[PDB]
Amino acid sequence: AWKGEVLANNEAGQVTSIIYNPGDVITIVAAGWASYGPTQKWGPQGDREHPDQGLICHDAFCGALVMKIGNSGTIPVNTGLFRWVAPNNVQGAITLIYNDVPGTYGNNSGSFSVNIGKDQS
Amino acid sequence: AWKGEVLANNEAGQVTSIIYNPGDVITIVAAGWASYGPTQKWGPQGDREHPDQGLICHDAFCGALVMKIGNSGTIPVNTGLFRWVAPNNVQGAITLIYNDVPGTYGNNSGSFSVNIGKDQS
Amino acid sequence: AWKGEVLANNEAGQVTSIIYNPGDVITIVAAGWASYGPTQKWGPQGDREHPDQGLICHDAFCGALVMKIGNSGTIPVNTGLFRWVAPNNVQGAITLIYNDVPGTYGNNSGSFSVNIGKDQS
Amino acid sequence: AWKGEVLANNEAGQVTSIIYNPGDVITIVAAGWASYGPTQKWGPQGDREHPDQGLICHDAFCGALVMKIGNSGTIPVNTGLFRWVAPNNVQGAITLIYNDVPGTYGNNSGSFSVNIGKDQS
Repeated sequence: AWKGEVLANNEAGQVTSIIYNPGDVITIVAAGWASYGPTQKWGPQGDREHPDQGLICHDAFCGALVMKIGNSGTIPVNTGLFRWVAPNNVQGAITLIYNDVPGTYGNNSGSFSVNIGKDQS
Repeated sequence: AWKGEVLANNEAGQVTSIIYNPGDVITIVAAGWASYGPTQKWGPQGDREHPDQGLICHDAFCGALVMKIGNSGTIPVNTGLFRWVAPNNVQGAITLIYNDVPGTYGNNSGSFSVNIGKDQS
Repeated sequence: AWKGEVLANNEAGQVTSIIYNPGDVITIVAAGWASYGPTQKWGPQGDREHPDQGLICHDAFCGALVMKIGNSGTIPVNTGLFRWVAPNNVQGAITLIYNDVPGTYGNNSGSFSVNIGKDQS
Repeated sequence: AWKGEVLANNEAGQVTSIIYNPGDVITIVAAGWASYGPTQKWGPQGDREHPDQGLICHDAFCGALVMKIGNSGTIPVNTGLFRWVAPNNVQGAITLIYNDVPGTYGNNSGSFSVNIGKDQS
């Protein structure tokens, strides 16, 4: 497995050591508190009242945990994925990233605590 | 494995199909939006700015997902648990409950979508 | 998980540390060589030639690996079970037993090595 | 997971849908009854008395289940493998084969029924 944290102020995210391979089934659980600027904080689902101003992942809220698998596009994680299989032609290293607008991460705060593991398949 | 809805306005909480037995490893993932009152909603982590006024679980925030296993006291689930094991002498049916004050549930809204699986042991 | 030996000469069988509970998925791998008398040895499938002169388990061959879960009747194991769910309402510690006629086990030699683990469910 | 048959009378052996990847843990269970010629049938451990007259796998008996993983040599499976990891740098598609002398597979009858799954990491 992989266990670690994902800094909200870190625009490259965390490249993990989970290589997602065709047919792999994975589980992710994410927890904690983060902000894209305000003194208030939101968890891994992000802020459902905030509008999308050019976020790296449009299918999730600002301040939400999202991921890339290899050189795929962003994919929402939020609180987690349970026994999840990826779509066709998606494979490689799982990278985790705070969902925010490129260029704006400098005042972010907090982090998410995240566990990833491969399940039986 | 079990998947189902935990309604925030359900004071007795949602009984699952999971009997937790000694030695079991389980993984929970919970997602969704709920309110204990206001028009604003919060996820399974609850509202970190709201006071504890007699919550059924003092170890989580108001509006957090929690649970009981058989006769146990409430245990925080929040966003979930990864490859988790119960304390010795904790066993029985998992009930999943919105963390709120007893007798205040009638105004509550929305729900959490929750996965529970047992993992390899 | 559990790993140990099942002696061919033991009528009482070997109690393991696996408690089978309802809904449990289990895997068993059995290996090795044993005899109920003759100078030849057979593996954990037993002897396909030989008649059932009063075997503790009538649905496996003589010399095959079998099991009880709790105080159940015998259940065939043979070379192993792969992500197997009990068809019944059956619960308790798995005991492993070499299938043979009671009283005759004095002729027997050898043993199987056996692994059991609970899979994800 | 994959479930299928390896024909004893098939020299090329059966290619599976399982692609072994770095860090994969796999479980295999094999069962059934096959001969390499004689009228007696032996299970996936094979015949422990029959001598080795030029076998594709020298580390299992004639009549035993063995396998290649991509470009590796033959590796013994026999009755199975429990939460098993592959040797340094072994990867690719898993093929299951009846261990025998390359040229003689026409003599054979019967088959092994086989399940392969990946386990948790």
